[PDB]
Order: sequence, then C-alpha cells, then structure tokens
Amino acid sequence: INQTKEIDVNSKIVKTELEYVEEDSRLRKEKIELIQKNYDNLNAKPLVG
Amino acid sequence: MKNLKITAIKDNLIFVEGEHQFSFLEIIKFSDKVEGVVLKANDRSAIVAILNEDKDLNLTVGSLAEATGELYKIPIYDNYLGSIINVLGESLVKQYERTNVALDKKYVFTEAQPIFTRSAVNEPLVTGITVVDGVLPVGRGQKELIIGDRGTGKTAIALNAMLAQENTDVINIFIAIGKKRDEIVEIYGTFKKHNILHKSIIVSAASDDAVAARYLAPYAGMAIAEFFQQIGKDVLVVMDDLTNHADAYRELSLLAGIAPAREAYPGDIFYVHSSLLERGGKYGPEFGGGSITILPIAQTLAGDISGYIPTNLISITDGQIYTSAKLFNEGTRPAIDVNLSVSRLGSAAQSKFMAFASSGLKKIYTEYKYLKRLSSFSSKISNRDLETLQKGKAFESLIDQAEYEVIDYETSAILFLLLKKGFLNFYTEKTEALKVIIGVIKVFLAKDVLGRKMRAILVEHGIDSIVWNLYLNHMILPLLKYHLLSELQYLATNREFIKKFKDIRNDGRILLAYERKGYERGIAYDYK
Amino acid sequence: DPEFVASTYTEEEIIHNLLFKLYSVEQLALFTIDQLNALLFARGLGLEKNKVRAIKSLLTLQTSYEFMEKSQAALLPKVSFNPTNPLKPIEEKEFTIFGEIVEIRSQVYKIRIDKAEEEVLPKVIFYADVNGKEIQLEVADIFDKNLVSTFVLGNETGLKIGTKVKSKNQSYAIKISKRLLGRVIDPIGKILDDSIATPVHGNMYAPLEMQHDSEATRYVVSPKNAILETGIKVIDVLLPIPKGGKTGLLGGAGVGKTVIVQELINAFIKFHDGVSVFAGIGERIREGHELWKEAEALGFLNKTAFIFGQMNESPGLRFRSGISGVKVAEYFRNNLGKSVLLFMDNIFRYVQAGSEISSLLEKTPSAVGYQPTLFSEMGQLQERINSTKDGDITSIQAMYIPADDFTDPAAVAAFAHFDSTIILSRQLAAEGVYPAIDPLESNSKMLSIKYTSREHLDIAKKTVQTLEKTKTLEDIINILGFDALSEDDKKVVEVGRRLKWFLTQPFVVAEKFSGVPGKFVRLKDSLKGIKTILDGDLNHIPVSYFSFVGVVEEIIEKFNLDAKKEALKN
Amino acid sequence: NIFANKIANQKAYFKRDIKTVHTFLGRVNYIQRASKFNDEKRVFRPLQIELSGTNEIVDIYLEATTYISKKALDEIRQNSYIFLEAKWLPESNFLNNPLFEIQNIVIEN
Ligand SMILES: Nc1ncnc2c1ncn2[C@@H]1O[C@H](COP(=O)(O)OP(=O)(O)OP(=O)(O)O)[C@@H](O)[C@H]1O
Ligand SMILES: Nc1ncnc2c1ncn2[C@@H]1O[C@H](COP(=O)(O)OP(=O)(O)O)[C@@H](O)[C@H]1O
Ligand SMILES: [Mg+2]
Ligand SMILES: [Mg+2]
Repeated sequence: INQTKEIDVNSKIVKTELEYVEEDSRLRKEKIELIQKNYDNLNAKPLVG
Repeated sequence: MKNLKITAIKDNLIFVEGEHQFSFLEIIKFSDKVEGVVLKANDRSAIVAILNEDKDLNLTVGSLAEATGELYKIPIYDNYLGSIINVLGESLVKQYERTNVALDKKYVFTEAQPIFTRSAVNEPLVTGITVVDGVLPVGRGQKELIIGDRGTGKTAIALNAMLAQENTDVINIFIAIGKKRDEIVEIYGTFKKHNILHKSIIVSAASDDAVAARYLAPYAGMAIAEFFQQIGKDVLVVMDDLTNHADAYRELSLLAGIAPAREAYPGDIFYVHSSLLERGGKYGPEFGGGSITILPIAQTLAGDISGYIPTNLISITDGQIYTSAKLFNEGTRPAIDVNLSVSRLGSAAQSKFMAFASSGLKKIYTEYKYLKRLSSFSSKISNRDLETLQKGKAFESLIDQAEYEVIDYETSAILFLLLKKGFLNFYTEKTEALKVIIGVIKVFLAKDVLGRKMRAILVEHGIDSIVWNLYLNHMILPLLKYHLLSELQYLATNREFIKKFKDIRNDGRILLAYERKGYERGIAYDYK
Repeated sequence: DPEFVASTYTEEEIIHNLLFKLYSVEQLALFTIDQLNALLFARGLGLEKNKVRAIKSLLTLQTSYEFMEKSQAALLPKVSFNPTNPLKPIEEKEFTIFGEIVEIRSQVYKIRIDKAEEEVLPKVIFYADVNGKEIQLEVADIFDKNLVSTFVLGNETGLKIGTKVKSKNQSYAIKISKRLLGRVIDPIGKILDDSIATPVHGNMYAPLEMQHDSEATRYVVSPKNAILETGIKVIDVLLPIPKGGKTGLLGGAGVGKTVIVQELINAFIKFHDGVSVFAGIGERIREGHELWKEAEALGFLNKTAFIFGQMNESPGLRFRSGISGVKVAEYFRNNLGKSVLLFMDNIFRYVQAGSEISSLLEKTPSAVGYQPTLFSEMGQLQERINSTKDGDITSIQAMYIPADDFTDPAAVAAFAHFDSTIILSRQLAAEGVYPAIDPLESNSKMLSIKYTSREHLDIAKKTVQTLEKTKTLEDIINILGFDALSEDDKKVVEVGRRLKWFLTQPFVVAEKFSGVPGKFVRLKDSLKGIKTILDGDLNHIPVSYFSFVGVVEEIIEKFNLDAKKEALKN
Repeated sequence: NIFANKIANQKAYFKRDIKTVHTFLGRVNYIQRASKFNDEKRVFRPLQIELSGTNEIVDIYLEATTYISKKALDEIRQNSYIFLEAKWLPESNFLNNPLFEIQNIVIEN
C-alpha cells in the first residue's frame, strides 16, 4: 500500500506556481518602494537651507 | 422570365438551349440563388458552369433558366468588412449586418488600367518581418510572390504582412482558393484576435466547391480591391494560392473539351495569370490615387523552381520571397532564403531612413555565408574575420522571429543602425536581449510624447548621420542601457557592454518612478 | 434508488458500466497478478509483470477526471444525448423511372428511358434484376431527355442489351444503425461476413447527401485543439496526433502500416472507450479476412464497423468505400454523439479508382494520366472529417507512395489535407526496429506551444537534434573508427543510440510474429524515460537492454538482475 | 471643463458574450508591471482599486491571454479611472486575492 501512493504533479505545479507569482510580485513592489525612497533620500537636501 | 431549357447535364456543365444574344461570362439564373456563367455559345445554345448549389433546387433536363443579359458582376456591400464571403457575395460568416443596398457592382474581368494611369512605387509597405522589410522591400503597388515547398511558412508570411496593417489604414483582402475551411475559420479567429478584423475581408472558394467558383475567386477579389482603390484606398491582396487556381482552370478547361498543352495545362495559362496580376499597382490622383498590392503564393515540389506555373509566376511579379525547407528543418523561422529571394523595386520601395539604415546588408550576409561555408584551415586573416563572424551572426540573430509577431518598420531600421554601429557586439545568443530591445524601442516610438515625434520625423523626412547619432546618443541609448542592465545579469561583466555603454547617461532615477507609476517599459518623457 | 437508476439502463449498458467501477487501494493490494492483469486488459492499459507498478497504473487511470466522471455517471439514471441536427433518412418513394440498356462496353452501359414520371437527376441509381441478383448502375452523364450513361457498382456479369432497369431517382443508400458494429459490409451494404447474409437493422441513409441547410453551416466548425493519446512512445513524444484532424501513414510495401492501424483501433476502442469505423479501399481479400479474424480474436470486433471495397470489385464500387465510411462516422457522431476514429486504407487506391472512373467515361486525362478532378475529389472526401459541438471525427489514413516518389500527383493531393505525417522506413524496419517510424522525416503540426508544454517541446527538440547528430557521426565512426571521435562526440553517439533503441515498443497485436507481449506507455512515462536517457544517467548499461521495453525502469531492473546473476556465477 | 480632455482619451473594450461579472468602478491607486506565468502565454497584473461611493481599497488580479486583451490591459496606469467588468476565474481558490478576466472596460487617463 505504501509504495503505491505518490506525490501528484498537476495540482502541485499549479498551486506552487501561483504562490511563486504572488510572492515575486509582493517582493518586487517592496524592493521598488525601498529603492525609490533611497533615490529620493539621495537628492533631498537644501543647498543653503 | 425563363427563355432557356436544359438539354444535357454532363461533365459538371449545363447545356442550355434557346435563342439569345449570349456573351462570354453572362450570368444565367436558374433560381433566385443559383446562377452560372456562359463559357461557350452559338446562335442556338450555350454551355454554362454553375457557381452555386442548392439542396431544394433539383436541376434536370427540361428545367427552365433565365439569361439575364448582364455580365458577371460582383456587388459590394457594407458588411464585407470583417466577413467571409463567397464569389457571389453571400456572407458565410459575418460580424455586422447588411443593408441590402449595393454600393457598387464590379465586372470581374475588368481590363487593367493603361500606362498613363500609373505612378511610381515609392511608399513602403510594412510586412512586420525585419529581413523582408530591410533586404527584400515591398512597396505599395508591388507584386511580390511567396514561393516555396509545403509546410514552410508561406501562409504565415502572408498573414504576418497582413497583420502589420493594424494602424496604417490599408484594407486587407484574403482570397482562399481550395483551402480547408478549418484553416479559414482559424484565420478569421486570428484576425479578430489581432485587431484587424474590421479592416479585412476573406473571399473563400473551398476545395470541393464548384470549379467555376475556384477559377473566378481571384478575379472577384481583385474586383473588390478595385472598388476600394477607386476611392483612394491602399489595398493589400493575398492569393492563397495560385497553383490551386491553375489546377482549377485546367480542370474546367479539360472538362469543357479544350485540348491539353504542356503539363496538361491549357494553352493560355500564362495569359490567365498575367491579365489577373497586371491589375495591381499604383495609380494616379485623377484615376483613383490609391494602390493595390498583391502577394500571390506558389508551391514548389522539392525545391523545383523550374516548374511551369512557378516560372510563369516569377516572370510576372516584381520579385519573390523563397521559403527553404532546409532552413525550416534546421529550425529557422521564418525560413526565408535571402540568396534566392529578390526585390526588383529595391531601395526605391524603402523610406529614406530605412534605405540609409539597411544599406549594404545583403552583401555582408552573402560574404558571411561565403566565409562560413569556406573557413577551411584554422588560419585567420585579420580582425576582419572576427568582424564578419560578429556582424553576420548578429544579423542572423536578427533574422529569427516568432509567429504572428509584428516588428515595426522604424524598430527594424533602428535595429539595423545599432547593428552597423557595433551596439550588438556583446550578443552571445540570448534571445531575451533582442526581445527587450525590440519591446523598448516599440513602446518608446509608439507611446512616448517625444518618441512619437521622433518616429514621425523618421517616417516623413530623411535625416543624416549626425542627427541620427544625436538621436541615438541622447535618448535611445540611455533607455536601452537602463532596461538592459536591469534584466541581464551577465551584462554587468560583459567587457563589450561596458566598452560601448560606459559614457551613456544613467537614467535609473526617472525610469524607476515611471515603472512604479504603472507606465509601460519604454515611456521616457510622458504619454502624449 | 438503486432500482430506479438501474431501470433506465439496459443489461448490456450495465455490463459496459461495470468497467467504470472504482477500486480502493486497500482492495487493490489484495488482488493477484492474474486479477490485476485481467483488470488492465479490460481497461486497455496492457499487461504488467510487476505488482506495485500495476496498482500504480490502475490508480493513475482511475484518478483521471474523465474516468471518475464516467464512474460517477454510471450510478445515476440514464441521460440521453439529444441529437441536434441529426441525419435524416431518405424519403420513401416508388420506382418512377423505367428503361433499358441500349449500349454495352467494359464497365459503362447506356440506358434509354421509356416510362418516366419525372426527369432523371445526376448520380441516381438504376437497379437491374438478372437471375434473381440485383445490380446497381450509377448515372454519370445525361445526354438528352431519355438517354443516360451509367457505370456499375459491383459486378457487371449478367448485363446485356435490353435488360430492363428501374430507378427511384435517388442516389445509392445504405442501412446504418448501431447494429453496424461487429459486421463487415461493402460500400453498397452487401453482407460480407456470412453466406446466409443476416441483415443489418437500421435506417436507409444516402452517403452522397450531406444534408446542409446552407453553405454557411459548413463553416461552423471548431479548429483542432486536442491531442489524441495512442500509447506509442515515438508517436506521443514526437508526432502528436490531432483530435479532429488527419494523420497520414506513408511508406512503401511491407513497412508495417496495417499493424499500426490495428494497434490504433484497439487502443481507441479499449483505452479511449470509443467507436471505430474501418473503410478499406481496394482492400485485398486475404488481408481483409485476416484483419476481420484478428479483430474477432483480440476483442475489438464488436465496437468496429467494417466497410470493404474489395480489390476485385469494379472501380465504381471501390470509389464509394471512403464515402460510405465517412457517412457511417457522421451518423455515429451526429445521431449518437460519440467520438469516432475513422481509418482509411489505402488512399492511393481511392485516387486510382477515381482516375479509372474518369478514364472509363471518356474524359481527357490530366497530367501523368490522372483525372482532371483529382484535387476536387480529394477535397470532397477529406472535407467531411472535422470537429463539431457533437463530437470529434479523427482520421488515420494509410497511403502507399509508389517508388518513394513524393511528387506524384496523388501524394501532392494527399499532403494538402494531412495534419500529421508519419513516414515509415524500410531500412529501419530491416534493422529490426519497430514500429519503424522515421522520427527525422516525419513531423506534426501539433508539436507547438499552442497545444503542448515547454517540457514536451524541449524534450522533442533535444531528441530530434541528438538523433540527427548521431546519424551524422555514425558515418565518421564507420569510416575512421570510433576512436576518431572527440570526448563529447562519444557521449553524444551513445546517448543517440540509446535514444533510438528506447523508441522501439512491442505491440499487443504483433504477438503473432515475435511472441512478445505488448505494452501501453503513457505520455508522462515516455517523457520521463527520454529525460532520464538524455541526461546520460543510463550510460553504463549495454545498448541491447534498451530494445523493446515499456518504461525506463525495466532496463534498469533487467541490468541489475543480470549483474546480480554475473556476481553470483563466479 | 476639467473632464473635457478626458473624453478624447476614453478607450472602450467589450465582448459580445454576456457572462456573470463583478463590476468595479473607481480610481487605480497602484498598479504593478505584468508577469508571464502559464508557459509565458498569459499576463498577470495586480490591481489596487479605490471604488466610487465608498472610497474603500480592494485588491484584485487581472489575466490577459490574447493580443487584444493584453493591449487593453496595458492601458491601465496609476490614477486611471476605470469602469471594469470582470469575470471571476476558478484559479482564485489558490490565490489570496481573486483573479479576473476583462469582459468590458472603459479606461480614461
Ligand atoms: N515564425 C514562426 N514560428 C514558429 N512556427 C511557425 C512560424 N511560421 C510558421 N510556423 C508554423 O509552421 C507551420 C507551417 O506554416 P504555414 O501553414 O503558414 O505554411 P505553408 O507553407 O502555407 O503550408 P501548407 O503547405 O500547409 O499550406 C505551421 O505549423 C505554423 O504554425
Ligand atoms: N510492430 C511490428 N512488429 C513486428 N513486425 C511488424 C510490425 N509492424 C509490421 N510488421 C511486419 O510487417 C509485415 C506486414 O506488413 P504490413 O503491416 O502489411 O505493411 P504495409 O501495410 O505497410 O505493407 C508483417 O509480416 C510483420 O512482420
Ligand atoms: Mg498554406
Ligand atoms: Mg497495409
């Protein structure tokens, strides 16, 4: 009985891929917002005040 | 009213008897839906070939027919656009609705317009294929033959040329002669999916249709194209394919008692195709001011260009695009043989910017092929060996193209100029690099507020070397450099990439904010 | 309500529905090899010589959504497919036209009409009665009101001047129903499987009538989008067969087309659970009898409808076999809503019969002496195979190429319609490689990204590249010796050899020749095996182990067993 | 008129088939780039919509498969105001936020 059962490949691929797309998009948007704030902080001070 | 009686029905032809003034290709009506055309006639009878078929109409000896006394004329209806029709006008698949008012009626064998009604071919026709648009140009009013073996991509090339007119105001007419209905429905679906359905018509005569319909389908398509040309419109016609049309004509003539000639074809097979393909060209403002571009398709057998019909068709058109089976087997798509392909119009059919950009590329390609086939010993001449082995491979990488992928004319020209200025030396067979470059240039030239004006300048006028260098250095190169350095890791250490892109202005700060605002991957100033 | 749900099912329907019964793994572990093999043979998965592998195959088949759908529906009251646009039978008429033969010749007879209630139509059938036997003559040309020309559909013996003939002004018709399965007939419906000629119960349909309200209806079709699974490694991996399209089987004589045809019939009937129509055109009597007998023996006879236009019959009768088969397939799709796999053999003989009929009726021959209507007739035959809301009609047609001349007009006409071409090689067969399919020459339009995955395309491309490269390098090996290769070239050659031999497969029908049991390999198993071989994982195994196996694990197990025996022997 | 120049920039896409749709009507607070997931054949676009009449923030995903659908999806930017009709897709059962397909849409920028 034990040797017969095995891990499927269709549902696993679909679910894994969907979670990877969501995690990738979330990570990219976080990195974009941090990069832009770093650019803003690089050129944001008055010369004379 | 009826004035003819059917006497015999043999050889798929009908033998009408009656006293009438018959004329060649005069419509004879057997019902309100079924009609034929007169092929041969004498002072008491005629031989008619049917164009239709009706299930409830049972034609037989003794049936009555009416000789309308008018030549075969195709009527023009408003709902032709975005529709599949047959040679008599009936809409087999339609997207809009008809009004039952004929805009015009065009005679199918309309004689070609004389010499004084013509004009020079000087305006490009965009086919969406970089190799064709740069090395084998097609002008508005040209006749270019697509010739090759089976399953090599001739129909794909024609459909690609017909997709590039999405935003050019060029009407599309696609004539299918003995094609499968599955493929025609698929082509209709592709037209709808690629936003050119409202601009296109499909004339269809299936492989099991009446022989007269398959014979006269290209002429009906040309009559519709002539209607559209008479109101100053540029029409692009594709015939798929003319070998089936030659077979249909041979079958019709053999079944009518005409003697066979060379290869069993009738004696006037050359005239049938020449008087058909001579109706295309560019016409003067007083005679319509439009143009008709024809892309007939021909099938060879195992590369045999020397066949009867293929050599008849080569001696009529203004050049040919030859598709090779060896390249198709090797995986090259589109499999177009540059060595055996010609465009007699040449740079006359290219815009000034494209003529400047693609000048002397065929020579370099032939030199690269000559070197590749004859490298022989490992001894190397000079750095020029590396120069050729670099630029030829860059050109070959530029050749490849996905199916149904439309590459704009200016994008192709800019790619050619980048290749000639050595801005593709870093390439090491990474398709995503050219995909990124093409997408960036396309979006910049289509949507950017200043890129749109740059594209208009490139289309209309002919710029010189210094202005092009300024354009490339101050706008195009910073955008390309940023969008390449943020997708290709190996470009960080690629010695050629730094050697060429070191002095280019960095523009990451602005393109970042453009990305974060949801802008496309080519906007550099703003949306117009 | 078991009684109510079983009340809507006939006993034969319950017998069939016993196949789609779900077995738990706890039960399945308790079966024996014999019961597991019986289950696999009943479900078309082929014999298995291992226990756990057999359970895994049965579970994979059972876990499929289609199998579960059928099993769930089998416990519900019968739902009837409501036929939209059915085939309407012919109308009931009387014999309205009468006449007699006035001119005789070889295969062509002229009929003069005396008493007619209505004017004669083209392609109608005249019946003659000679010595209690009925002869059908199809009308070709109507010269005038009372004079037509006809050609025989069958045998012309017994016809003479003055033989009275009568006609209903209708084309030839055949009796079609579900009872046609398991029977062997000819294109005009004569019984061919017994001497007493037990009739076929059904309605009379005219195969030459398409019954379309308008031409636009012929454009309501669905372009092919699905791939049929055959269980053959080479076909599945490299030459996917469209569902609703056309596949040509090309080659010379003796390459092995008929064995492939029988295997595909069996696989479609058992594994895919469908209805098969065979249409033999110019079918040899010995081959027809043999195929009928093996259909009875192998158990796919009761779900196959055979039409045989024999080689010895008149060309007019041989021409109608394809049309009759197409009509049977159209009935089985439109009236019953069942997917049909239609088999045609041989297309070249259909073209030849058309050419013969054209030449007999005094028509001017076309190039190479063929009929002027060659492409038109080929289109007429092939355009009725399609895919509609009611179901799919898949066609697998065998062709004979004379002297390997692929530019022959018959072949050029045939390639205009084929959606996938499978080309067999006599050299490859002579090397003992079966099914002897040439992977480099053959190609399929369905091996794209529109229908297959990225992995399948990558595997197919790498396989074709490796096979071409090893074919190139074999000549160098033969001439200069295996040492002259480089280090990478030796590995490429070994991988290519193992790939080429792994593509061979034993069929469940070919047990007569070699005596080896057949196998059924799923697409995933073939992909995994080819992926294992491409990486060079099995490069330590002799090539002789890769021949005529089912899956990648069999080679490994056999090599391990041989190594164990060698270690024990010393 | 403030909205006079917005009229010339209207872009309307529609299907002649009518299914059950979820209607969104509001401004696009944030929209990301596009991702290709199903064998590089589809386009995935995450959208943040501030609705009209409630001014609440909702998160959705949009799927594009054809050339015309991708062209319509590329017209959506930040601060774009949309009247979008979206057919629910059965892949949301494995997603945090629903996945939709554009049936009808009107885009102004
Ligand atoms: N650029 C391309 N990239 C990939 N596949 C392509 C490309 N162009 C064409 N194809 C494929 O090549 C095959 C042949 O294309 P097509 O049908 O246009 O050729 P053809 O010469 O008209 O053939 P036929 O003999 O069937 O009329 C098709 O499967 C098509 O999808
Ligand atoms: N898979 C196979 N295994 C073994 N022999 C085969 C196979 N396929 C074909 N053959 C051989 O082909 C012969 C019959 O040829 P046939 O199938 O009629 O080819 P064709 O119809 O192409 O002429 C048989 O004697 C048989 O040995
Ligand atoms: Mg084609
Ligand atoms: Mg055979």
